[PDB]
Amino acid sequence: MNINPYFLFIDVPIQAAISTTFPYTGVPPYSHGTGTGYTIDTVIRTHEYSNKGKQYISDVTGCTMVDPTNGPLPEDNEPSAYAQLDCVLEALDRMDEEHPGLFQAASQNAMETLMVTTVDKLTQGRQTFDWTVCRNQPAATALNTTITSFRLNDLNGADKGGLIPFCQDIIDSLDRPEMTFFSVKPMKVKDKITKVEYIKRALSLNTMTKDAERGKLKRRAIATAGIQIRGFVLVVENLAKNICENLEQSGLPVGGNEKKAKLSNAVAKMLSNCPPGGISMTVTGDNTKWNECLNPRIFLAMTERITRDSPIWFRDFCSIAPVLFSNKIARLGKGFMITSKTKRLKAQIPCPDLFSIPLERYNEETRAKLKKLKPFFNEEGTASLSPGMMMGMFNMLSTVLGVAALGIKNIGNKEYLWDGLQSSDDFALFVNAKDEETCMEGINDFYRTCKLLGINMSKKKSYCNETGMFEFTSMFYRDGFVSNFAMELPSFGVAGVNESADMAIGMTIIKNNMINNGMGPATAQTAIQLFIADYRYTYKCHRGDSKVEGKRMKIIKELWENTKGRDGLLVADGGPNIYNLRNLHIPEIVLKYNLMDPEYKGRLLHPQNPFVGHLSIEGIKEMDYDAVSGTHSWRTK
Amino acid sequence: MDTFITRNFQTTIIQKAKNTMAEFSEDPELQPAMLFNICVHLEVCYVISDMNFLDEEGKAYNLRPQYEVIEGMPRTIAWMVQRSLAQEHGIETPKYLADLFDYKTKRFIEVGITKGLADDYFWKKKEKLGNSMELMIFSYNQDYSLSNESSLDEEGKGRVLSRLTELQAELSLKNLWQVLIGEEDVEKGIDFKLGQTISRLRDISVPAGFSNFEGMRSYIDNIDPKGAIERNLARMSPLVSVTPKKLTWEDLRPIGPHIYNHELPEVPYNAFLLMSDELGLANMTEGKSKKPKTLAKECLEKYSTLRDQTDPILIMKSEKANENFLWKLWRDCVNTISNEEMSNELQKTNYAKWATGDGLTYQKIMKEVAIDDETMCQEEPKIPNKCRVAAWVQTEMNLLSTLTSKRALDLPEIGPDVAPVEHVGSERRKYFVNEINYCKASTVMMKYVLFHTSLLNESNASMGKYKVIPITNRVVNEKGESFDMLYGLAVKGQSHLRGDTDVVTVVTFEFSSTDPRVDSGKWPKYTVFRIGSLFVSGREKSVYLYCRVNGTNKIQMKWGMEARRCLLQSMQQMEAIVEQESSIQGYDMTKACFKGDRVNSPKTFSIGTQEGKLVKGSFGKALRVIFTKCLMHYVFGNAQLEGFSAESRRLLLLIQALKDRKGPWVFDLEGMYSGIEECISNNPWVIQSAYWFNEWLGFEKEGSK
RNA sequence: AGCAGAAGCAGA
Repeated sequence: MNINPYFLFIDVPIQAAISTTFPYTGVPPYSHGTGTGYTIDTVIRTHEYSNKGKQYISDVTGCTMVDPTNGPLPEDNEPSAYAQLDCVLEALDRMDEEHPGLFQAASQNAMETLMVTTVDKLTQGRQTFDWTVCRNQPAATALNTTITSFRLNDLNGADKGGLIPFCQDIIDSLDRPEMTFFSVKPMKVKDKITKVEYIKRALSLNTMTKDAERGKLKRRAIATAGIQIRGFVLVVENLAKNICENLEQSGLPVGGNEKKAKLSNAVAKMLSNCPPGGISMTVTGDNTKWNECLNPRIFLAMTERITRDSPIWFRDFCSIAPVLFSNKIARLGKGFMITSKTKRLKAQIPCPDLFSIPLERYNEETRAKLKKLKPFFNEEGTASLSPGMMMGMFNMLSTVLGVAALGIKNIGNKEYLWDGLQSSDDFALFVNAKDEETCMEGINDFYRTCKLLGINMSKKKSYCNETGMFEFTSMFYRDGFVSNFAMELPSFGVAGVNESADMAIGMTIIKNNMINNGMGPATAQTAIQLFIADYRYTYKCHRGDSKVEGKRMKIIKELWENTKGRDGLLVADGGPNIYNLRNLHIPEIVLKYNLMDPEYKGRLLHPQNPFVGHLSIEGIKEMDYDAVSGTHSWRTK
Repeated sequence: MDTFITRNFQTTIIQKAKNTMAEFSEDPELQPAMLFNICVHLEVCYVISDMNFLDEEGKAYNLRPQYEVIEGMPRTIAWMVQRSLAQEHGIETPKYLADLFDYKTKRFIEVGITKGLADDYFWKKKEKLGNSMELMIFSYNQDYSLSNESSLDEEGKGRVLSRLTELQAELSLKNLWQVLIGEEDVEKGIDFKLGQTISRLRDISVPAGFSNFEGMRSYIDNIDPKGAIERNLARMSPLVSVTPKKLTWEDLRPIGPHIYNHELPEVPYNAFLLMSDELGLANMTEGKSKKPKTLAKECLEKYSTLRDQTDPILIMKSEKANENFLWKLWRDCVNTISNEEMSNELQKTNYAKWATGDGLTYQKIMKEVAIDDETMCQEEPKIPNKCRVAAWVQTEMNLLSTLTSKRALDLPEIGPDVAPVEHVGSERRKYFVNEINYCKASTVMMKYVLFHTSLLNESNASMGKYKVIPITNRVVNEKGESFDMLYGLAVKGQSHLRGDTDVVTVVTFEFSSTDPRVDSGKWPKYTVFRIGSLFVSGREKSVYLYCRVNGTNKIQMKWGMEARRCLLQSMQQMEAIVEQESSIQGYDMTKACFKGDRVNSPKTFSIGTQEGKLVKGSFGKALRVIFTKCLMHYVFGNAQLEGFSAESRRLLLLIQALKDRKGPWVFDLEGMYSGIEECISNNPWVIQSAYWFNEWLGFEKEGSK
């Protein structure tokens, strides 16, 4: 007899057991070496979908600019970024008609939020491309460095505290003939650059291979932007989020229970609205080259139309971000490694010296890549990337565009209606008609409409089936029963601060993963068991009666023998594990307090214990946690 | 302060202000300050429109007032009604929010409640707005500024002044005046002028066909693009089509047919540690978890015959393996582990240097030197080889899912259950552990995790030293006896791991009972000697030493430390099923799921094939199989498996749709098939998954009839 | 050698 795991699906629906097909126990793929190859591939692909557009030379930076919008309509099924402005405006106007006053209300809301916003908000972001050193650094560090640099050049807008003066200083910096900044060469130094170089650096992008991405055989590159545009992208995203919140078909921003509720409600609404005797079909789609095909100029037009009835200054403020993105420049990374096997020698060619050697010495793939990149290359090692949205960062605005595309609902008064849900690069399109052939006709019309707006539905990865079952952002729906949001369950290991706050963090993460993400009771209890095992192994504080031997474990055993009331002991001191689903949120020390005897309880709760020492407001709370300032709140060396 | 807020303002005012805040999305508790202001604003905008009405002809004093409030109501409704009035009365619509509208002058009122001087605040509001609205600024210092003469008489002005009389002092007497924030602060930033350089950037950032940004703005603001979508679609080429195609069982051809081609070499064994062929030397202990070196020393002492072997018979040699060096390294390992010294370090000798690959990395030189040189060229990347199905993977799956008389898991305890939820959780864990703990896969996973933990510790703490790391496990049989299992020994090379992907070489010498010559294709990577024989079941079974050179990085070791997560993936899975059968029944189905009851019979799952016939196993068997599948996902996980799973999920969903008679359609089936097939290169689990997918697809086709 | 897989590591 030969076992066959897939035979399980014979007796159980695939959706019910979809978790079996997710290999999340394996080591996620990781990229080795340079990311320049993938960045060049992204640049080439972005320029390929738009080469038929208008090509010119920028008069501010001297880069090569490719503009596909208002270009010739596509004639094949390949990805097309030749979006038409008129159609985008029509879609936005229709969405306005379906949502009267929504655009201006959202613009006002975002504008007032931007008034009240302060510069410190910029510190809430993730890694950002600091230009003073040209590297990815924490948002706070980049903000501090840029503020100091602006101080050196008589730009003291950030002093006012508001985000408006900071962004005003940002734009005015582009006007300075020369800029002085603090660099690291390691020691601190002052360095001066010219206006064009500063403009290029501000518009520049850092590129790196995405690591630990699941479900993708080949790696792909991702982009981090500078600190200059963070305010403008923030306000644009706030505006787009305000619009999305009021859009029924927007699969954002809430996640979890509201996600399943939205899926089910959309499905039910769609069934109910079906003409009698007709049919409803659902298309699970995936957008190929979603980032590449979208054009920043289309987003500029979107912002201009959204702020139709808003003050001129706010219109300019919204419009800045698309302008900078449309002129973005991409850094190509670390370069390429050339090796002679006979001599066992290797040498790294950085991006500026990419063409310093004849292309014959490169492999075929890199040879073709560089040959196609030549025109868009710059002497300093960066590439012009006027089209495309490599960094993303317009998830809300892109979602707005997708929803607007979904809002047409009909073409030429044909006998079919279509609606659905859109979230970033994923979507589900429901179509009702009299027969499946008409539904496919409507889906073809939707595909053409999406082509028209710069969105390319992927024919290889999308599919259609009678309404009732589908997939959306890893959420599988089948006759009401939504399977789950398949997410990488994390390592319930040692959080890594101290003895007590460690346990607090562990139990809090278990509770949150239970309450926000999908995890049932038995899974959570096994999670608690695994975390306690890892905790005891890491701190070598196994149970007092546990015959494991060790340096500290010897004194732990001595305590166990000495102890009279063993029920009230912390696992850090070899005590029994008491945590469960009920008492997940309560700190262990308070749980056991009633049980612990004074003989050891007094020592644990020593006011002037020699371990914790001087404390800080961050120390006890820093995510936040609950704990007791006992003997298990010590710090590092 | 909220308790004080409730005093001066009724519940409706407070809730309207809180809702207006809700359209701002900053914690209302964080700063009631502007809340105060807005409610005050709202309040005045209501008192100006309390008793002032108009008649059907214009009498100043029926169902129509002389004013209409905008503040407080939802922003979308406020703006829609404001636009309605603007278009009805044919008056310029303010670009800012309107606070109040008049029915006599037909103009939009703006009101501002400031702290100090009013005239300067009035001029600042004019700067913000200009003349689009009439401004009614008030200030607690009996100050006022109205831009219209007959907007309101003295009665309303006096009433509002009186209403602010309490708040000008009432806050101070109860000590609240100090922390009262102004009203201009929330609107300090109004001025925003673009520089010349940014203006040019915006100018060149216009869609094709427009001269500059001004033209684009005029076009977007003025022209009505009705019919653009239909026109463009009509003039678009028909070639741009999704190409619908109804799916049928015939279209679903087997995936990756090349795996049936016998020319390609059968996929070889590549797992880090032996999984089903492992032979653990067992030593009986009753307690202390002694040192790994001491444990290995004792285990080898028990089997001195195998330990003392020095004239091996070379059974299999790998293509690029030095048999003498491997044997010398093994003897060095055994001697070092059997010595009296606590340290387990191996001297960096010639054979050790070769096995660890000492001094193989290419030297780095300056970029200029490489550029000048001609013979230096970028090496062509190595592509994974194509391989065909191998039966050893099927044997691994079959054997590791079979129950064994051992227990490797030693999970810790938890607090007593109280509530029903923890009771059901304990029941589920009881059943799932009772099933899993007695399976070979669990022991293999424990060996993997323990070895990876030891390897990571040694690599991080002994970067510059060669170390011998015994492959050890702790097991307990059903009768309570405790054994320590020694499966083999590992030599750790230099581990100066700086990057996450830095590779450290490990030489594994693992005991086994399988003769490699039985399945030659399974062992092209393994150098196998015959080290001895053992008495087990009345037969002298040969014991071989599988010697191999492998490599791992920090990421793989860290994930190996966390291999226990496999449990979770299995547990959750089965729990879902249990939950599902609870939904159909409405009560806990765990007992019925596992052991059944008078009402519901025990559940069964189609498990595999026997003589070409489908066979069914119990719930526990399916649990164990999915657990071994998770363990396999771990041991054979890499980019190929991720890609294959991601691309085949779509085909699985299409098959499910066909089963449900949901008449699924496809748009480009060949593309999906190519995406699935390009991931099947050399990963044994991926190849076997393709084979099983083909077989199960065939069975589903047979059933569909 | 080997890890590994579109490019690296096998100390700087």
